[PDB]
Amino acid sequence: MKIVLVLYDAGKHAADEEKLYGCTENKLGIANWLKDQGHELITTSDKEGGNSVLDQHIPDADIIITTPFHPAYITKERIDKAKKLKLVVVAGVGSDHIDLDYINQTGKKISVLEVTGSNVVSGAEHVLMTMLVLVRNFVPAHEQIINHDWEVAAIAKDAYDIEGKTIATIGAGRIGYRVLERLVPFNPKELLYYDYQALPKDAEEKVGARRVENIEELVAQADIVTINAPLHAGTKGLINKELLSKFKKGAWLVNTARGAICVAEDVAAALESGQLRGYGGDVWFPQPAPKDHPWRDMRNKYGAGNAMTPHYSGTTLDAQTRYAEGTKNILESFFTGKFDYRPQDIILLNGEYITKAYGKH
Amino acid sequence: MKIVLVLYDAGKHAADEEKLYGCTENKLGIANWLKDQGHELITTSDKEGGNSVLDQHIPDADIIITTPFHPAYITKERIDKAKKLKLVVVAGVGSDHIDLDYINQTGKKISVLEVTGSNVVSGAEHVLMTMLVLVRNFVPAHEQIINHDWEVAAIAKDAYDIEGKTIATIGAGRIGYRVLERLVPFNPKELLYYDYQALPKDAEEKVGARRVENIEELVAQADIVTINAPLHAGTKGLINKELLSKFKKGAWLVNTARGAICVAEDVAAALESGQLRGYGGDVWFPQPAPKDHPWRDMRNKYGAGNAMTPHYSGTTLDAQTRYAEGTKNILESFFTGKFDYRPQDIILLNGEYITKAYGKH
Ligand SMILES: NC(=O)c1ccc[n+]([C@@H]2O[C@H](COP(=O)([O-])OP(=O)(O)OC[C@H]3O[C@@H](n4cnc5c(N)ncnc54)[C@H](O)[C@@H]3O)[C@@H](O)[C@H]2O)c1
Ligand SMILES: NC(=O)c1ccc[n+]([C@@H]2O[C@H](COP(=O)([O-])OP(=O)(O)OC[C@H]3O[C@@H](n4cnc5c(N)ncnc54)[C@H](O)[C@@H]3O)[C@@H](O)[C@H]2O)c1
Ligand SMILES: [Cl-]
Ligand SMILES: [Cl-]
Repeated sequence: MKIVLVLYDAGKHAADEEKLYGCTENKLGIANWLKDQGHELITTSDKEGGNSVLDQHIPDADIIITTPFHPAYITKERIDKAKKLKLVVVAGVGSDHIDLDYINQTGKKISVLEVTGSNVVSGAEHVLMTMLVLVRNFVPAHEQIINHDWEVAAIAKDAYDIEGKTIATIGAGRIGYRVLERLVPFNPKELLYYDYQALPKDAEEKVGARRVENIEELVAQADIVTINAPLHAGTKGLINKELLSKFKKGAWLVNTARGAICVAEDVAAALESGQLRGYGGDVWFPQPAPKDHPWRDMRNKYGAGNAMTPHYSGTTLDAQTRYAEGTKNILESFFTGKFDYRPQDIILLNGEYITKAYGKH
Repeated sequence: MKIVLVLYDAGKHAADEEKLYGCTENKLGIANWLKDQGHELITTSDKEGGNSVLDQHIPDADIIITTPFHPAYITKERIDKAKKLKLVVVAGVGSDHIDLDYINQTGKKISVLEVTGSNVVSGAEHVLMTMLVLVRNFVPAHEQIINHDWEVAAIAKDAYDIEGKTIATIGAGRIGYRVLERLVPFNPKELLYYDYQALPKDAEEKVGARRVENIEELVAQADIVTINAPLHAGTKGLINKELLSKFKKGAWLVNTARGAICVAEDVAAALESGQLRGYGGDVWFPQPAPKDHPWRDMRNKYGAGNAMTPHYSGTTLDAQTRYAEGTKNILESFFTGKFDYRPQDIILLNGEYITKAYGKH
C-alpha cells in the first residue's frame, strides 16, 4: 500500500538529536518496518498549495499519516480526490485538521485514528507551566535579565502566586483531569470544570473539583481558565468577544488544546484591554502560524501577558516515542485486517463517529 | 527610635499597583504607624558606597529593616559603626545579607528576625515553574514566536516531560518540602532529598521521598537538582566545579535559594559545556546583579538553558502583604519590650543563634 506521511522538517536540528522521531528526516522511526512490510512510504512537509507533494500523492494514497504539530489539512476538496484513502492516522492527539464531519456526512469508508493518551501528560505539564509563567509574570522577568536590566518592582507589580486562585477547565478529559490532579498541591481556592461528560465521582473527589453546569457561570468566577477540549463544531470559536466579556476581569487564559477554539482577534483585544491579564499556549490557527498572526505581538498594558510558543508541547522527546509506537500499532491493526484498534484511538470507523468527545452525534 | 528601612524603589510602577507594599514608596504600610509612635523612619534604596544614605544613618540607627530582593549588606564593617543597633528585621525570608557569624562570634547584642513562612509557597511555586520552563525548553520557544519564526524541531530537540525524571532537593525545609509536595502528581521517577535535618517519616512517606546522606551520591542520580537551603558557611560555594562534575550529565539545576550557594563561574562553565542542560532561578550574588554578572548571558550549546529572573519570587503581591504584616508584628514585639516574637522568626536573639537551619552550633 501507498502511505503518505506528513511531518515537520527538522532541517539542521536533525543532526542535533537522534530521538527526534517526529520529523520528516526520521519518519517516526518506523520506515524500516514499513519497508519490510512491503509498503511504499512518501514522506514530506510540503502540505500547502495546489501542487504540493501532499496533493500530488493524495489521489492514490491508501493511508495518510499526519501529525498535529505540522498538520496536513485533509479538507473536503482533498478527500474528494483521495480515491484510495481508507485510513488517516494522527501521530499525536487531535483529529480536527481532517474534515471529520464531511467524511461522516458523505458516509465515506475512511477510518480516522489517533494515539490517544500518548502526550496527555506532556500537554498537562505545559498547562501547569503556562499557568505559572503567566500568573507569576515570568516572561518580562526573564526579558529584564537578558536585556541587562534589574528592576524588581516592574515585575512584582503584576506577579501573583497560584495559591488561592480559582481555576477552571473547559474539558475535563485526559488532559483537563491531569491538569486538575497537578494543581491540587498548589492549594488553589477551588478547582472547577465544565464538560458535558461528568468526571467519575471518585475522580472528582480525588481532586476536589466542582462541576459547573454552564460555561458562562464557569468563567465568571475563575481567576485562571484552561481550554482542554477537542476542536469540533461545538468548540470552534467558543472563546469569543461575548464570552470573554463574562470572564473575571484580569483573568489568565491558557489554551494548549486548539487555536481555533478561540477567535484570535477577540483574545488579543481582551488582552490589550485588560479583560485578560495574560494568554498563553502552544496551539494556533492555522499551523504553521503566519509571521504576522496577532497572537505573536499581542501584550497586556504592561508589555507582558504573552506566553505563546510554537506547537510543541505534545512533541517533547518523551512524547514522540509514545506516539510513534502507537502509530505503528494502528497501522498494524489495519495491515493485518484485524482492525483491532484500541477503542479510545478510534475517532471515525469507516466514516462513523466512535468518539464521544467531538460533540454529540 | 530611629529606624532605617532599605527597600527597592518602584518608581513609576508604584502608581500602577497599590498592593506593592515592599517598595520605598509604600514603606511596608507602616510609615504612619511608626510616626504615630514617635519613631523616625528613614527610607532608602541607596545601599552601596561609603556615603550611601544607608551608611549615613547606620551610626545611630536603633533598627534596620531590610528585604532580600534589594538587600542591605549588613557587613562586619557596618556593624562596627552601628553603635545603637539592636534589631535587624528581614521583610522576607533569609538573613544571609547580614554577617550573622560576626554578630554571634563577637558578642554583638543584635537580634535578627525574619518573616518565616511568608513567601515559602511563592518560592516553591517558582521552583516548579522554573523546573518546567527548563525541562520543557520554554524560553527559546517563546523567543521563536516573538521573533516571528516557526520551527517546531528547533524547540522539540531539547524538550522533555518532567514525568519520569529523578528530582533531588538540597534542603527539605519549608520550601524544599513544598516543592516535593507539588512534584508528587507530576509522576517523577523518584524524589530525593539531602538535609542534615531529616524529614519525619510521615512527611517522607507523604511525598514518597528518599533521603540521601551524601551530596555527591544525591546529585549523581538526579536529572533535576533544586537548591532550597539558607546561605551560611556550610552552603556557601557548595555548588562548585567538583560537585558539578558529579552531576548527571545534562542535568537541570534550579536555585531560588541564594546565589552564593553556587560558584557563579562554575555554573556558567557547566552550562556552556553541557554538564548542565539548564540553569534557572531568581537569586544572585550580589544583588542587584551587575550588568556583567555571568548568569545573564550564559547559555547552553543551543542558545537556551537559561531561566534567570531578577530576585522577585518571594515578593509577589500575595507574599508582600504577608511579610509587611509580619514585619509590623516583629517591630511591635520589640517596641513594647515584650520581645514575644514568633519563635520561628528568630534567627539571632541578642547575638545568639536560635535557628537550627543555618548550620550546627
Ligand atoms: N498542544 C498539544 O500538543 C496537545 C496534545 C494533546 C492534545 N491536544 C489537544 O487537547 C485536546 C484534548 O485532549 P484530551 O487527551 O484531554 O482528550 P479527551 O478526549 O480525553 O478529553 C476531551 C474532553 O473534552 C470534552 N469536551 C468536548 N466538547 C466540549 C465542550 N464544548 N465543552 C466542554 N468540554 C468538552 C470532552 O467531553 C472530553 O471529556 C485534544 O483533542 C487535542 O486537540 C493538544
Ligand atoms: N527566592 C526567594 O524569594 C526566596 C523566598 C524565600 C526563601 N528563600 C531562600 O530559601 C531559603 C530556605 O527557605 P525555607 O523557608 O525553606 O527555610 P527553612 O529554614 O524552613 O528550611 C531550610 C532547610 O535547609 C536545611 N539546610 C541547611 N543547610 C543545609 C545544607 N548544607 N545542606 C542541605 N540542607 C541544608 C535546613 O536543615 C532546613 O531544613 C531561605 O533561607 C532563603 O535563603 C528565597
Ligand atoms: Cl459541544
Ligand atoms: Cl551545613
